[PDB]
Amino acid sequence: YEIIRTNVQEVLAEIVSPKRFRGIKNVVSRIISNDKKCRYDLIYNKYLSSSDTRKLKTMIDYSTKFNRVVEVVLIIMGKLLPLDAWGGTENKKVIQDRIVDFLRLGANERLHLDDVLSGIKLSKFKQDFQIRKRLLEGYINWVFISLVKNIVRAFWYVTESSNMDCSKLFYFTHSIWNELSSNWITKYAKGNLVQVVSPESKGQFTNGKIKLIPKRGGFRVICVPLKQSLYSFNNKRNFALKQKEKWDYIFYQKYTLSPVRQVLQLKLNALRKSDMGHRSSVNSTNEVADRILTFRNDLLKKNKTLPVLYMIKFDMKECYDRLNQNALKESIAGIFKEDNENTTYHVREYGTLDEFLKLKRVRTLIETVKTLSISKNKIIEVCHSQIEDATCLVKNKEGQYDLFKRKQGVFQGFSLSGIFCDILYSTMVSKEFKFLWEATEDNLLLRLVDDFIFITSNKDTLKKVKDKISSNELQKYGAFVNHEKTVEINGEAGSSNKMTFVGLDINCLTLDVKKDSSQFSRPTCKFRSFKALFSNLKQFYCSNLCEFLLDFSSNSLETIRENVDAILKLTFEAIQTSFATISKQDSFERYRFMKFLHVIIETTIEKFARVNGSMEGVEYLLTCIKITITKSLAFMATKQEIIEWLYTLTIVD
Repeated sequence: YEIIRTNVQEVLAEIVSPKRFRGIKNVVSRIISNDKKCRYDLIYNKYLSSSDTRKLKTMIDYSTKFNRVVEVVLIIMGKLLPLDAWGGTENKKVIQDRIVDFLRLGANERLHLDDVLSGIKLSKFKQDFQIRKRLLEGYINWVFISLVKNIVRAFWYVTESSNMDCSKLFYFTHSIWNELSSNWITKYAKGNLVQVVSPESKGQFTNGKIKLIPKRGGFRVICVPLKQSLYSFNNKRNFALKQKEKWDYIFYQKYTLSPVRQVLQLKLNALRKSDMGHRSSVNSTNEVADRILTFRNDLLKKNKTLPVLYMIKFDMKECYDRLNQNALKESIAGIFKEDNENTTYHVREYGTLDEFLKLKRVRTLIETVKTLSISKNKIIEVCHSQIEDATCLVKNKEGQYDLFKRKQGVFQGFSLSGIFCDILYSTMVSKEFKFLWEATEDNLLLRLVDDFIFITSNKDTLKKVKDKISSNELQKYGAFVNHEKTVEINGEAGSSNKMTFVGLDINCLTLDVKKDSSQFSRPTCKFRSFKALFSNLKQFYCSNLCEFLLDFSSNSLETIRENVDAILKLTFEAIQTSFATISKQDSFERYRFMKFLHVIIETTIEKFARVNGSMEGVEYLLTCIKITITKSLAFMATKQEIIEWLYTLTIVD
């Protein structure tokens, strides 16, 4: 069914980017005519379509196994491309291995034609021919992004999991995906949503589109904002309207959302530094470790010895789903209580990813103020609009796309959801745990977004915490404690002494803090050359830099940076480890290494701005990437030129 949607005239234009160049026209013709005479339905019926629809344990089980996916892909590619189109016989296996590695990324990530291009000149058009062989780049680029990618899109819906570790992607067939998703959503809506009768003019802003993510026995619902109105989503052929409403969103994102996001963060940051109750809130994993190791050091100083300690961890059941919208709207007014609303705030104007790629060219990282005004009035209006008016689109199963609203709570995926949850729980914590903010000597409460840990040496103040979490007093805010996941240890030589809180291992007697197995698994750095090492690490970094790690609508920049630093630390430690072994047989070249760094840094920025669509945070993130790489290269004896080059990179103006 036409896996190739362009004619021979179009494919050759793609290859020869601006005749006795006919051998290519010959190959493309056979590939295109093979695509039409290919069945594509006996292949689907043979390997795929799994017509045993018995209720399985986990959603993931419905996915097509990666080995079956590769088998299908390569069997299609084998029919499509004749023996010569593969550049020979050994080149064929080489490219197939590169296709597999491209399938591990889900065929979505950016293709790099330097790793994949490792063939020879035995492709007889399938002194200075070499420099003129940049046609092979266009051919191979056409094979991967136009044939492999379109085969994947044809048969499977590709998504990662929520269960964990986020690199292993799952290929669900379209027929089984639409059936699972439609039935879950229809059930989810009845028990959690309520439809909306009449739309309104500001619909390009509050409309969302549902994206599902497999949770062990179900799904996790994310809401992707629609960059258009409900009208143009049903009128799918009025392309002029969608482009106008798309820029409507871009300007709404640029001048309305981003300012509101910035001011709420300022108020929240001016509470962590000013209010005792807000100092228990913490923005990142490493900040938990640092505050614990500081608390430990305070005890050692203040007491000369560590006393017997009592710690308990608890978390909130579905903090976004059950969030109390009214308790939130009061929290928002609270941090504005002294502002006498006609006061105006001046924040920076940040760019948009769509502004970069639509209006100009690529390679946003070059080797070489603009403030806005927003009023508190408008801020409260936008916050209320996102809380009250946020609607999603659900398939009516006959193609009608009704618009539903949350009965309670906020959608995860809207640009303000994450900071909303931060404002409400910070306000909550500072209000209900009043009795711990003036005795920080021997009690510590720490909050990551919906995870809590309380360490103390006081059996009586431990009861007060256990009495509040066992009470309804927190339900008013929408925080329902996950009582079945609450763990308590004290370490009195009869009690357990270990506890894993946020991916850290904490000892109850020594207050030792560690990292739980470094969940971004071993980078496998046993290679003979530096080029071979950098290619492997480039694959590791891209596949382990998951999108959910860079989402600003759900995590704070501080935690986004620390997830970056985590992948960087593991990437470079594999260089530090194997440098002496490799350097014995292959000479380190700083310029090949700099190109490797340049790819790592560009991928991080490009992926960040693709996930958030808003350049806010790229400059701050870029400078932090410099520092992390500087610190991770300390072992490098001579790195002056590398570092000098590193510090010259900037984002495109």
